[PDB]
Amino acid sequence: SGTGNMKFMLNGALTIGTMDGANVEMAEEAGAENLFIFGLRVEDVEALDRKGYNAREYYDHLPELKQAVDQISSGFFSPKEPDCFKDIVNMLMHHDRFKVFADYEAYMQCQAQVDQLYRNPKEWTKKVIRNIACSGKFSSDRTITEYAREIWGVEPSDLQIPPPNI
Amino acid sequence: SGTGNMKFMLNGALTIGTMDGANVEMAEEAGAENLFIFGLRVEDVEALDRKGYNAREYYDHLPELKQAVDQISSGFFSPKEPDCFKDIVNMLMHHDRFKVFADYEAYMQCQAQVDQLYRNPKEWTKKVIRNIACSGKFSSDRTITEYAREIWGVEPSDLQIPPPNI
Amino acid sequence: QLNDTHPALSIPELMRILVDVEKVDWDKAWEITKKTCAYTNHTVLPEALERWPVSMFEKLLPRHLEIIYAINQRHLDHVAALFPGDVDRLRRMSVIEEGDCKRINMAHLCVIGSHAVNGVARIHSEIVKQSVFKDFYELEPEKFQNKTNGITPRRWLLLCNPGLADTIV
Ligand SMILES: *Cc1c(COP(=O)(O)O)cnc(C)c1O
Ligand SMILES: *Cc1c(COP(=O)(O)O)cnc(C)c1O
Repeated sequence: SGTGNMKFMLNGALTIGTMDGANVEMAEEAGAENLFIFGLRVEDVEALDRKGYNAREYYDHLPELKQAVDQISSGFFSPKEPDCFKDIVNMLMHHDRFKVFADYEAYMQCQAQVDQLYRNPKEWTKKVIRNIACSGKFSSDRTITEYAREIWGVEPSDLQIPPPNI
Repeated sequence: SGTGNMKFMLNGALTIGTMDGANVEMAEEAGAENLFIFGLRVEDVEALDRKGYNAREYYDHLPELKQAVDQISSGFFSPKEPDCFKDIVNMLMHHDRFKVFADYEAYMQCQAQVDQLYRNPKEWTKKVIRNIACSGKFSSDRTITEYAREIWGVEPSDLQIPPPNI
Repeated sequence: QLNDTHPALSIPELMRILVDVEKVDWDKAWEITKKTCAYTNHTVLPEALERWPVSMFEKLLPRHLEIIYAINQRHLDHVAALFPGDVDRLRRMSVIEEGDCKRINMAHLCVIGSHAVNGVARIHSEIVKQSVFKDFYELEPEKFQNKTNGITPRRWLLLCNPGLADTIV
């Protein structure tokens, strides 16, 4: 699930995300076009595991990524200790189970669409209003009413506490 | 290096190995044809890291290997707890830094050459005699004489302890 | 003879006994140290090499830490003399490494405090020279050697295999 997702949606933020957890039901509530969904889908992740993920192929044929990884590796971001991120780079190339490189291109393209929408203030805030208006489902009142009726066998507001005495 | 390598060579065993450590100097001493050298060379390992190792490609297109891995995975060797080797299989397909699949074909072919030589007792033992005769270098006497002259500045047999008194 | 970095503390401890107990002059004690000690390395790639946090040394061995710091400074002054302005060479060659905490590279301490450094096979010894301690090799090639390992012919032949031993005899 995720609940941070829900907090940003209610407070006027647009969402850049993958099609998993809360993002799915958030897309379904507000329409996927009002969200910046990108990258591998659950089934695509599975299909990449069938092919076998070779992160090297991505690093080799994506120049903006190769430059970024080389800087991290060569010590451009760590001049005094240039091998500080060796284990990060080693992981991204050989043991990356979370397919960071495989989703980089899709993520970059998706961030460009974010950049083009922010460039137009009015259409940015219009999409925001569409998000906020469709977030009502993600109230814990709704969740708790659900638990109460379908699990606990209690009805909300069947107990009415009256004003106290001092 | 390795020293177990040396122990088998002196005691009449033939060696199936990669071109690394002690095996290299053992090949050089007895001639590489008298040893069952196989698989990736140091430089080939490096070249596979440049390509990126995708163990899935090996499992997919090597039928004898696919059958073996599937048995390990499905619980053929562990009927009562069929997910016992899940982490072994997961490692060989996604995190195998030691390139087990990449060397399987070369290793199988090499073991067949071992099988064909054992089928001929006389030529097996001839190769053995060639190994034993060329193992003399791997005496710790040689190593220690080397340390003594090139590092310690002592000469062996410069001290001659005479027969004791009871 | 230091079989790996496990007995690496031999360098600052010999320095300690000579200078603090035996009242020998620092420089003399150091030239004595380097000539008595030799180091054998058994590993490939520099990340397998033994490191200790300096905080651990602050508590357990405060005098050895002081000696290590003095050995390192004098060593980097020498490097600074031979290669002026090479700031990254100083960081690579230092016995003390920076990171999430300061650490003491015991292998670097062994190289600096030994007259000889050997690998255990011909190509491994080439890796020890050219890759593991590249910068140290550039400064003192003659220090670096090879001592291909061996096994004893008594235990690993005469004892375990008397039958084969007799047939050869
Ligand atoms: C809401 C909230 C979370 C939950 O975040 P997820 O990544 O969506 O699980 C975590 N921490 C804090 C402080 C929060 O307020
Ligand atoms: C010789 C010996 C070794 C060394 O084996 P390598 O894999 O060559 O390092 C290890 N254990 C025992 C009991 C030995 O006799």
